[PDB]
Amino acid sequence: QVQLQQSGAELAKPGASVNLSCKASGYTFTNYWVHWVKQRPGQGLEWIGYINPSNTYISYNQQFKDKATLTADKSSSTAYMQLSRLTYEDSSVYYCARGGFFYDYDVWYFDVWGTGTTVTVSSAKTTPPSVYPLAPNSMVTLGCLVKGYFPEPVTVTWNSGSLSSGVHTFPAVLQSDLYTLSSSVTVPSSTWPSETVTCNVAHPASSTKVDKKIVP
Amino acid sequence: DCILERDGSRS
Amino acid sequence: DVLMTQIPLSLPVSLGDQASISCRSSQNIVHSNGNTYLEWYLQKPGQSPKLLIYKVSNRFSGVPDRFSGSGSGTDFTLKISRVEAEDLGVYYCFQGSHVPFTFGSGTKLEIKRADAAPTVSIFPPSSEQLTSGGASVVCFLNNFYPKDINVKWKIDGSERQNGVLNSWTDQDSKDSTYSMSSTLTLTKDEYERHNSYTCEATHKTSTSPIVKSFNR
Repeated sequence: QVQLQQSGAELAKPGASVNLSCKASGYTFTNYWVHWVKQRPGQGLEWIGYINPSNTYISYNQQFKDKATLTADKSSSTAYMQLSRLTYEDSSVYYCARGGFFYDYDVWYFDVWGTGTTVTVSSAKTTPPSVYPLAPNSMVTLGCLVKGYFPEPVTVTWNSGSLSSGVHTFPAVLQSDLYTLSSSVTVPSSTWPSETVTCNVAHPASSTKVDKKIVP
Repeated sequence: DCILERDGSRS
Repeated sequence: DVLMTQIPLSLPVSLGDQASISCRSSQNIVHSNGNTYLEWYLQKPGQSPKLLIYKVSNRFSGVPDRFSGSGSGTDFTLKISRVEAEDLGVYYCFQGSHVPFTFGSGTKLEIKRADAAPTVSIFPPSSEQLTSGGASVVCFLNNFYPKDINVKWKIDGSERQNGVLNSWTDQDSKDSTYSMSSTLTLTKDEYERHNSYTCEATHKTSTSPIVKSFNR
């Protein structure tokens, strides 16, 4: 059950700081390095640094030496990265990753990744989405419209992830300082509305989840 | 104790 | 720092063909413990990177036989035999031998396939949205190839460029198609004034546009 759990989103203001958490479970936290990696939207991957959680040894990319501060809490098996003096250029996805069991040199690699935290640096406040069902041949297409949220991201699943085939979730578009996206799902026409279809929308910045059943 | 670090330190 | 130069930046390949991706380090990447920590990662759309190859040529657990890594000194190569639709995404090389650890700029693998006409579906505003005083009309243009497509909206036979927002998916991991979402947003007031709403798509697959509509 090895995983690294990160919050979906952090909204923080320019000129402030933010603390990102990476909660380890299913393995001995103090036997493996935790690394942090920056990914700007549309762009590559940048290694920030790592921490040894057993003794708090830290290795930094000198580029981040005055931007990032790494810590680790043994009792809660949680690694943290503080980003200070936030600018708009710090807006990005940040991953933590498990990057090597200490005592086997052949397996120093990133085998387990956290799901990533989308950091948005902005002075605007959080706005949760409105979620609207899209209801209307061999097949039938249904959808959900996810309107008027800030900041990114939202994640959309259907029937709590059990309906994954025929799904298209589209990138959000920004209009009047708010995001809107949609998701479609296509199923056999015999199946709906007999076998219910629900879209599940998570907006991690507002800690909100919405489930909307699609009704004829 | 002593741990050989990924960056070549001994921690 | 060790610069990791990846060639190409994007690579289209037909299903079943071999793809080859190169990664050149600006200096040697043999770690002081004797290992060459050269990894290849694949990041699919919306996901964290995942390990494919480590120590230059070793396949990670669960990775198919068709992925192979080779090289030495400062030139490394990933070969993907018999490319499959599921292989889509951005491939990164990484050196874990000299701090600061560094990633290549990434190679986006794109799939060539047969032309496909879009499946078009139009949806009126939900009753829930109308209660809130807004009106969005949504049109999905799904599973088409190649990626270029045109959408136009008409209200009572008259084109409307204004108020339309468009979004394109990444290439689909199962059928290598593209999809597009188009949303026409109006005030409830303006929506109620008119009764006919039309979404039509122009694609290379046909000379005639595919047209979908409804009457309020």
